[PDB]
Amino acid sequence: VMVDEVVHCLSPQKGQIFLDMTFGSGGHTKAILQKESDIVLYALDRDPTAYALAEHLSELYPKQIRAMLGQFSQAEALLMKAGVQPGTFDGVLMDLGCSSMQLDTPERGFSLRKDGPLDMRMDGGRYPDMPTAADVVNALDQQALASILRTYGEEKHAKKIASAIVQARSIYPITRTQQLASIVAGAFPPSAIYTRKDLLQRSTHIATKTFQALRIFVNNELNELYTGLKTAQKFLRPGGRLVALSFHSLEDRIVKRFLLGISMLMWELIHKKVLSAKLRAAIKL
Amino acid sequence: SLCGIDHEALNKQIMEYKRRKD
Ligand SMILES: C[S@@+](CC[C@H](N)C(=O)[O-])C[C@H]1O[C@@H](n2cnc3c(N)ncnc32)[C@H](O)[C@@H]1O
Repeated sequence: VMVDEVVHCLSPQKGQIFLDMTFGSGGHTKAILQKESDIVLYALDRDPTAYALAEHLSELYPKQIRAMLGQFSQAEALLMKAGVQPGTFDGVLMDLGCSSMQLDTPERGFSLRKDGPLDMRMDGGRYPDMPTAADVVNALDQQALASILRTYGEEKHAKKIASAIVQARSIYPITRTQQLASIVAGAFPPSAIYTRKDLLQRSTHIATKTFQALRIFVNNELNELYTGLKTAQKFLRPGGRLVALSFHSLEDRIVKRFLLGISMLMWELIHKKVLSAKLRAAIKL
Repeated sequence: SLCGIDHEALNKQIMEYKRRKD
């Protein structure tokens, strides 16, 4: 995503040190190494599958790549443990949301389009006690579910969907993605099940905002994001560059306000572009 | 913790549920 733009924003140079906080499939890390291989790059991801790809990459690039497995909230401890001082990095990249592995693997439970266990945990099986999306929709009460769908999913029909979920789970536990998708569609007339931007575009399933809401909750993505941003700021050197890619308004709003220092003259705001993602880049002063 | 949803309180509700399911 925006690979030419991200790399151009980071402007990597010989001898510089980078932190890729969202290694994913390695797309951005490999594009950085391709523009400049004489760097050090710390590659972090909370997802075992992505971290393993970074480890595999580190065998091709042993001097350059250090793979780490952890959440944004864990990054500071992982870095300090690796001997990285604050004020080290020339650039930090955050490409937010989901990887292709998570969305294209039915068993991970992220897609309404492919049936699988309603898991949705970005951490995979790393934390067996971490609640799944099934645990969320099976345990929480109606007003809690409605608050999640409204706040994290911006879903206007939060209450009607939350009621549908509690009704449905009373009959039988909600354990799989297509099951949940059809329970959500049930709270609407059969005609409203698909939305679309215009007459020619792809049908989008009505449960799409509910799935995003569940994913953000299960993975604590917005609270995690704020912690990752503070960690990015602490570990950047002055003059180092932060590049963030946002894919919905809630994360973009958190990046915007963090950069303005009005979460409650620290950054030079050098790029705002959409590409769908919104890229924001900034230089630490 | 910070975005209007109390993850700690809600997680504890879920963990009681998961213990009941054991
Ligand atoms: C949009 S994908 C990044 C894809 C990557 N840039 C590429 O080119 O393939 C987001 C990745 O960041 C990870 N991620 C999302 N939130 C995270 C968090 N709070 N802590 C650590 N990793 C996170 C996901 O696990 C996923 O692998």
